[PDB]
Amino acid sequence: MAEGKTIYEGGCNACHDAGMMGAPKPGDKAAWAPRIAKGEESVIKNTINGLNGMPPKGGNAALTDEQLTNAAKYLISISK
Ligand code: HEC
Repeated sequence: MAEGKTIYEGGCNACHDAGMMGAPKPGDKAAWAPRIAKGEESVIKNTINGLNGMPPKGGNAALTDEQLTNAAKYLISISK
């Protein structure tokens, strides 16, 4: 499978598929739209660095910045 989706399915989904803490669900256009509108760069920085209940790197210590980038892009791609 594509890398961003594979990464997503291995733990990010625990919070995101359920919307825990207000995490934006995959495919939830309305949730994602204002997050996308600030630019992909901001979205990627928040994925790497963490934002509120979103842990740095999703709490997956093995991932590269490029892998985190590809998982954030996957979520953006399916939620527009
Ligand atoms: C729960 C413990 C989480 C895990 C595990 C992951 N995410 Fe998450 N994410 C979470 C929350 C609560 C939020 C919203 C934060 C807020 O206060 O607004 C998010 C948000 C994201 C975003 C959007 C960031 C933005 O610029 O608005 C992305 C792209 C995102 N999360 C990606 C992501 C990925 C790729 C993860 C696994 C590697 C992952 N999250 C795990 C909560 C949780």
